[PDB]
Amino acid sequence: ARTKQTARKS
Amino acid sequence: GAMAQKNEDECAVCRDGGELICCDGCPRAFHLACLSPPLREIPSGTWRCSSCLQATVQEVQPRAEE
Ligand SMILES: [Zn+2]
Ligand SMILES: [Zn+2]
Repeated sequence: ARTKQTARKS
Repeated sequence: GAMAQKNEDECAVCRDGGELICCDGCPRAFHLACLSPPLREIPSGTWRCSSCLQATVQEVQPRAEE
């Protein structure tokens, strides 16, 4: 899968 | 040409970031739990969003054995 781990924005 | 795909840094569900899982053919990225069905673990392969899995426009494998 094209998984990403960016910053949460919430 | 090179398949330089694009992935959203925001989930298609709540437009939030973090633990995203993006589709192969579609730039949308999603959150594991926000998906339906929700992913609990990352899938190995070409992952497709719900729309893509519903886009089986062709014959959905006719299993008429009778
Ligand atoms: Zn989400
Ligand atoms: Zn898609």
